[PDB]
Amino acid sequence: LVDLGFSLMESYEPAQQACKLGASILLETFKVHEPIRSDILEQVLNRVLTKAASPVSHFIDLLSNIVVSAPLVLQNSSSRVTETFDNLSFLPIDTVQGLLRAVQPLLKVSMSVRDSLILVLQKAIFSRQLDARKAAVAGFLLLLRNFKEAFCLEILGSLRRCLSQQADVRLMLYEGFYDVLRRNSQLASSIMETLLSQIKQYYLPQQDLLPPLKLEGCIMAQGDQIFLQEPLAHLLCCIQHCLAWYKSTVHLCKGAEDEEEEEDVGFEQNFEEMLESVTRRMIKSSGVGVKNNIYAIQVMGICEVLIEYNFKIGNFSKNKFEDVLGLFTCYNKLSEILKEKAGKNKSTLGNRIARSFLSMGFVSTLLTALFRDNAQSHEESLAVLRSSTEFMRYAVSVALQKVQQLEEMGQTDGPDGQNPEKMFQNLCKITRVLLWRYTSIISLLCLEGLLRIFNTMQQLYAARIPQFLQALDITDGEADINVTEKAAF
Amino acid sequence: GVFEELLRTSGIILKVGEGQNEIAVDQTAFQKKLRVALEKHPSYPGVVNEFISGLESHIKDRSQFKNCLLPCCESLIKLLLGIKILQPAVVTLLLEKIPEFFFDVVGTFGTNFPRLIVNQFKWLDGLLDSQDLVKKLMQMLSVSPVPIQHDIITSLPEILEDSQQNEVARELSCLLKQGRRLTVPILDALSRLDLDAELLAKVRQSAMTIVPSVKLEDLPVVIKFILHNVKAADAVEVISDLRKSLDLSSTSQNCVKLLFDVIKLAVRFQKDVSEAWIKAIENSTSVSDHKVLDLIVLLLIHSTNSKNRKQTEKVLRSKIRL
Repeated sequence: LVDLGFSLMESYEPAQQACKLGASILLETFKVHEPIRSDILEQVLNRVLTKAASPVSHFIDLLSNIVVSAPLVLQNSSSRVTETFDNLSFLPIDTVQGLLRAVQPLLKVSMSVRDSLILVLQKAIFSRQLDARKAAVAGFLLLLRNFKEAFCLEILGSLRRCLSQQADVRLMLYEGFYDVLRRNSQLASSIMETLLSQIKQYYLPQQDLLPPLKLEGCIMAQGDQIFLQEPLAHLLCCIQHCLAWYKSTVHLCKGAEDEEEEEDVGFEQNFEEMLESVTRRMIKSSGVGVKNNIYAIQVMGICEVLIEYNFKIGNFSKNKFEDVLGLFTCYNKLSEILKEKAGKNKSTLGNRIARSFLSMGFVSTLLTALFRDNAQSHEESLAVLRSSTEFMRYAVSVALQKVQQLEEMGQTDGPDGQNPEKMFQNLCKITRVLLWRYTSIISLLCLEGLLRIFNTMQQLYAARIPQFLQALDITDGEADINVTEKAAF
Repeated sequence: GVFEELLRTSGIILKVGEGQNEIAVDQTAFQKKLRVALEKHPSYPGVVNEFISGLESHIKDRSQFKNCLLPCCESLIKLLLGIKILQPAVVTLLLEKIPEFFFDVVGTFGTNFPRLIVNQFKWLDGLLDSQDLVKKLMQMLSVSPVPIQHDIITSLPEILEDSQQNEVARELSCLLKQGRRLTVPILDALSRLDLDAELLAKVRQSAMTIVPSVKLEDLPVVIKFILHNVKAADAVEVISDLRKSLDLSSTSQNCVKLLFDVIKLAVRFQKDVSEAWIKAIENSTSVSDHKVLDLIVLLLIHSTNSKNRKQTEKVLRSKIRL
């Protein structure tokens, strides 16, 4: 059997059903008969930690499930690993992550795992140290193992020297600044000042400069000349959620420390100053494309990170709303190398043309407040922008596309956007608010998200058909037949 | 103490007692505030020495070394050397600390002042002299013990700046041309300085000379370096040389085992070590060159990685019948 498993459930290739079966033989044989599987696990590890790129999926899922079903199966037997771990500095781009993640169960056990992991990685950083040193530095940091004389703020510095290496190291240190924050409690001033140096090199320091910022006016995040430095939008998007971070992002108020005594001054007094700057100045290597959609894309996301900054910075008041109207005027002005739009038809893809958007509850707040469902006292601006009619029924493709990917590829990218419950609750709020203004009145929008909400609410996840099937029901939501009255209704 | 008042008003609170000193101000704040509002002191070209002499008057009690040395952002030393107006005058007050703090009997109790006093420089981003650091450093490695040697050559990758690589490696390769307490440390520190296309084969050929007379255990380490970057078409000759050097076993249960260990870790981990480590004994002992190690390896290669049944076979058949 154990031979049948290790030599079908990988190499078998229905066909996908065959491999799916072979998972059973190998896994079950690990299940029942308790003396003869320790060699099973060792067959697996080095069957799938030294090969070409196909060995991610089958064996990677199998190692995940095996170790995950391993109730401390190595929980005192970890001696193949401590010499497996060093082999990894040549694996592909995606594999090093999953290796880290899967072993992440076992890392909770004993310092003999970790006191050797830290070394066999650290050595990589001083020398060439490719993304793998980063995937690992953050993984240890963005983990409870990060908790608990605190000299590892050293390696917390080691990144900060990494911050100029390439573009890729740039995007990495960025994309996880958030999560590293969200777990991180003491380590706040460092993430702050580190960013301040990256952004102290951006923008004309004195006011009255003709462009508050330029495609080449912000210094950079990592490189900046022929390989984009931190993408100007990215350098700032980290700046944004992290900007929300000091008070209301990492720490809700940081009343004890980060926002204590109006702390903002350090991490973002220069921030908020630059904030009001990069908006107000909105008056006014890349041949055509990369120049536009990355340099001036730093303006594209300038209005991207702007929409957050202004229109969440207190946007009851009609000022910031007038400003958002301006910025979208600018963005639509940029839509000159092509045209772009919203969503109004069936959504088994997303929306018609796009890139990264704003945050992950942003489809929620924007779609369910200025898209209908929002009648009340201060309806003035919400009518003023509400009378956009080109910059609302274009500002819904953002939600239609966030959804038309965020179950076509596994985890749609925005800060706090992988943990599948917080994918879920938003995955439903978007559906209800699509309905009550596509069932209460550029017009097929909140109900051509329906091909999409359904197909990718049922096929890429089924165990919730009862949980969300009732949820569409106005104010409720037992089964396909049990909720068949709900299903029939 | 006028320097004491200048410091305390600068904000970073007194650090008295064995406990870590507490400086309740912004870090960028505390640095910028002190390093401006000292500049308007009366002898603005002439206060620095009168104060730093107080600093050394504060450098006496070793616990104050710890509270000087220990973490608190960085350290009062390890950030307090950020004010460029003090930025060239701090390293000189410090780096001479390592000799006279290299006398006493140091063991397993912890307070290896030669650890801390040279661990602080690593990761520095703004420090005035770019050359003088490594300059004073190299002769600073002049006559210390073997421990101080492990230290000063320990942090060479980060504390050393990224300017004089081939020159740093220049001092290196001859510091390790033939030696006794530089197989572990200086044999490792070659990874940190990502040396060029030039001095590399110099490092490599400089390897094998220590290897046939290498120490007891370091045949594990020496082995890792020999086949580490050996991969390439310029390997197989690497294998011929490696065979000729190593060539037979004397003891070492754990030693013969670990040598098999490294040989097996490489036996299926590098690219072409399979074709090579076989080929170098696979046609190349015309006369009595077959040996124990060069035979026991026949099975490791012939039953370790499953692509080599028919490979180990015809080799074993010819070199047995012939």
